[PDB]
Amino acid sequence: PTATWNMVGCDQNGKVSQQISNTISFSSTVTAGVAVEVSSTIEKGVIF
Amino acid sequence: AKATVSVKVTASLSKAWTNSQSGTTAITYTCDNYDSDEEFTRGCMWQL
Repeated sequence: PTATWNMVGCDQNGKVSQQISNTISFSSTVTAGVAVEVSSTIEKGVIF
Repeated sequence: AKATVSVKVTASLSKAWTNSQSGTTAITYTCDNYDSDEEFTRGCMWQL
């Protein structure tokens, strides 16, 4: 006996099965925006 | 007394690139029989 094995699950009273999954995904977003700012200020302002 | 009025216009354009990868494992266990070897038709499932 050469090989070594890892245990993945034990069931003393029935079936054991596994599913192994791999996902690879690529995504890209393009954003276009536009803003209008209309500010104003009142400042008064003599001796000191 | 001083008074100002400002008008600003902004325009933006971005582009994002995402890529990802995941892996998942899923083990499933079913209760099929009791220790006595009769078929399981009710009872409880236990985890060590």
